[PDB]
Amino acid sequence: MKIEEGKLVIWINGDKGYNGLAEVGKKFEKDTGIKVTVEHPDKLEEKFPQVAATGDGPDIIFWAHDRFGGYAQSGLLAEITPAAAFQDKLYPFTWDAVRYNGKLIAYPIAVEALSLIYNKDLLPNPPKTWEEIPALDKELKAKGKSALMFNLQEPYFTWPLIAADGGYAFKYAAGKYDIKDVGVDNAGAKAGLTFLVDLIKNKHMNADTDYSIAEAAFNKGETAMTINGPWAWSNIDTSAVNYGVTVLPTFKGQPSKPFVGVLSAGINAASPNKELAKEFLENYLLTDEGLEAVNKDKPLGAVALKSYEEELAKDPRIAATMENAQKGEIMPNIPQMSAFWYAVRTAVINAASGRQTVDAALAAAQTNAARRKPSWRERENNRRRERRRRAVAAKIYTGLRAQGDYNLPKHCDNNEVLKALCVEAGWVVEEDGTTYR
Amino acid sequence: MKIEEGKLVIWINGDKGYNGLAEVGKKFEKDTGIKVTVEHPDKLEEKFPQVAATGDGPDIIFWAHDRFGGYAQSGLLAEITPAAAFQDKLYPFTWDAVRYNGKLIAYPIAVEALSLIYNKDLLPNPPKTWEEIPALDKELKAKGKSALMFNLQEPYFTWPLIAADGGYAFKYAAGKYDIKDVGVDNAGAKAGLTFLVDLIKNKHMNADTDYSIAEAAFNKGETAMTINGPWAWSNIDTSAVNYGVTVLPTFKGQPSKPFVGVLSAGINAASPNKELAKEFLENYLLTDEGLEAVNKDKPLGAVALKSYEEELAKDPRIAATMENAQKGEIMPNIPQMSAFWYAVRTAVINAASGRQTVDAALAAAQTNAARRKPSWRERENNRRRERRRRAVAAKIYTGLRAQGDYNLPKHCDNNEVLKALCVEAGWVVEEDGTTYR
DNA sequence: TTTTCACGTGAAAAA
DNA sequence: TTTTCACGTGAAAAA
Ligand SMILES: OC[C@H]1O[C@H](O[C@H]2[C@H](O)[C@@H](O)[C@@H](O)O[C@@H]2CO)[C@H](O)[C@@H](O)[C@@H]1O
Ligand SMILES: OC[C@H]1O[C@H](O[C@H]2[C@H](O)[C@@H](O)[C@@H](O)O[C@@H]2CO)[C@H](O)[C@@H](O)[C@@H]1O
Repeated sequence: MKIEEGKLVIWINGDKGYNGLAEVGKKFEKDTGIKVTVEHPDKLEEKFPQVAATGDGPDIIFWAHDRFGGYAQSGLLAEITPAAAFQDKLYPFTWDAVRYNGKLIAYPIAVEALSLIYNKDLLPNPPKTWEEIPALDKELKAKGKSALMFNLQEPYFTWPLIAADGGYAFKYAAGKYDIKDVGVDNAGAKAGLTFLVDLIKNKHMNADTDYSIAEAAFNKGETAMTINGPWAWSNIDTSAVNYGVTVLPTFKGQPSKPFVGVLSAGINAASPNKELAKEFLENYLLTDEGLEAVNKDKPLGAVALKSYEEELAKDPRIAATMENAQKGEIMPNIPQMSAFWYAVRTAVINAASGRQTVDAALAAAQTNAARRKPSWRERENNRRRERRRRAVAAKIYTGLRAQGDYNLPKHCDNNEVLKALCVEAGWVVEEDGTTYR
Repeated sequence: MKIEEGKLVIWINGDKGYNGLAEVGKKFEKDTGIKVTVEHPDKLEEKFPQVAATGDGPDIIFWAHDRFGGYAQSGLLAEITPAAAFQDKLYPFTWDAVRYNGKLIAYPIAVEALSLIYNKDLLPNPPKTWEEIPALDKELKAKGKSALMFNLQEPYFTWPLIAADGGYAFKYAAGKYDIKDVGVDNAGAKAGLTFLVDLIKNKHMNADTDYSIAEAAFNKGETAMTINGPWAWSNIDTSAVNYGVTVLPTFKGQPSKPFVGVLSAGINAASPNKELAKEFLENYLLTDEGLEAVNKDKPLGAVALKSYEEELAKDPRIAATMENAQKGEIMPNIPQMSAFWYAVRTAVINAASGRQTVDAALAAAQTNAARRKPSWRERENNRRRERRRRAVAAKIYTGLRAQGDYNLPKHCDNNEVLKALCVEAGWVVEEDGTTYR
């Protein structure tokens, strides 16, 4: 798709309140005559950098802030220039999450952290530690239930446990992240991922469990706990499950440390609707009534807007969300973040499946997360060097075939021309290429 | 994932009644003690042949019958051997859909055909012809609505119109499909795809419209018509939309000809639970109560089970589904069907997008849908040949470097060795490789 | 950092 | 059908 003057197209992930967001768009259209279409395509955070590089893609893209630095580094985002008055309405630290190289590159919407979600009827007293989950599962398995099910396909969900005893993504020092100091392969990271793999080995979890499988199992009353974010609460509300939201369990006596995301809205640099997008975000979405419409659809978490967060903070589930968030860390927004996430995703999936040992999976993840992506020009230099290497050899063989008079067959390969050349120069060449004088 | 004794795992597409099917699995568990897990992973029809070739995958896989011949040809499916008593319970033509090389390779469940779905309040008298939809849209756009929106990303939904004037997949003659006689590039197919592209060029449809975008627009009352199958009726019921289901429009005076699918359930050849899977399918799912539970979740269409279809056939929506199905054709189940579908998908997306002309897109689709996939042995033959060709050359250069005593630099490539060889044989080789005596 | 050669599949060609 | 060479990026090496 390409953006067109006079209409707004928004992309947002399918686990968020896109129907509530569309109601906001319908009000924007009611007051200004500008159509707003909300879409939730799959893998939007990978599609956006592919299409926006040439001016395609939506007017506005919603994702957690960790993806946005790479978008800005590629020039895909318009600089966000809210007046000081508007900036004041949002918590300072949410603006920090969307600051890249000194510029604001998105509007912050809401703060997301994972929490432990548990079925109060099956589990009145949720476990305080990861270590006691195996025995809790054994007791539940005898009732035809399980202890815990959560998405093992996305490393976001396993990261709180990997980070608990010391794993980290990029080390922060002297005011900046060191993209070369990755902590996915230290003792704490191994201890965390070993405990998860051990859960699978002992049949307390299944390696293939994904988002929809864990959500169905919890919301149908088949497992006593899951790990998820606020967006998941509305589907649990509609289910028959009486659930609670609480702090994640400790591991080796230390808090689980979820990576905290700030859902943010960036404006496509290629949009011809930049001013309409700013009006929609600042004056319709980032208002009490705006965030309420989206929040009523799927909870946003702790919104960046101070006036409405004063209402949402009253909610015990938000209090638990932010207890977990305080124990975690805000994600970096640096371009290297996507390479870090791909590396850890591969490591978790390969260790859970048994395709790699924990040490092997994390050793590769450390190397992959730190690997510098070759620039376009570096790839092009390499492409041209081999093109030229082939073109020089091809010219040599062309001239040998045309002037050699080598008594060759009608059809033969260049190895046979090379052989005839060798013998002409006084060499002997065996069938397998063994060559001597 | 791997199958394991005493447990049943089922894969079904996410637009079907998987919650209702899980209800049948829960009754199975109560009666026999066998746990049943229903999953709806993405792209399951592509994942299944990838994992089943090695013994992985689910116990049971649900898909339209057109995919199953390819699975059978690869040895992925157990032969289905129901007693005559049970075969008698399903319509003979549904069994024909799951017979491949003389053997039954799945249980038929239900017959699917696309119909025209229309908003009664927006459009009390739906159009009878494709040709009048442009002017209908113009009139509707003045009121802020649109005429028609349907999934343009999957060629299933566009095929009815492509086939209307004479497009076809594989020609049927003398009792067999001719895998080399593909009809995606004749005048009838060109005419139908041109009309569709013309719809986009005149702004009556959007090239990027997919399943969820079209579903949302119809169910929110923004478009007067959509094209979809029975599984979609349940979300329309829940909406505020008053809808009818009717015959697809004609094109150039001829009926739209949907490809008719038979939702079918195959048993993984690697499953250690083949007998339990037979019992689940024959005695729990393919009963009045089992199909009812699934149907109440998302309508199945015209079920293969005679006793329950006598009840369903009385729904005017099913009568319209079967009026469309009579005008269409049952899909082949031959292994080539997947190559046909990929080819047409690429043609529709490329023409709708403007990257290719309709003629250019359908020309490639014809060759693509007829292309014979090279065998494993053929690929390995080619791989080894190049391995061998490189090894011969490398041995030659190893011998020249070791015994040539050419005045070579410390580090140089094999082109520089070739050059020295040429000069020794009496040749002159310029920098770009131009070679002569 | 740049440089060499491996790698297996596609496009072109001859039959 | 088989055959040749192009193609660009990865593994290894030298610095
Ligand atoms: O799993 C890697 C993934 O983690 C985060 O994505 C979260 C997202 O922040 C949440 O809004 C929610 O949708 O769940 C996602 C995980 O499935 C990162 O934001 C993302 O970049 C990263 O790939
Ligand atoms: O679009 C190509 C696709 O068409 C059919 O898939 C249908 C399926 O039969 C229906 O049950 C429903 O789910 O919609 C699908 C289209 O998205 C073929 O059965 C399938 O093999 C083919 O790829």
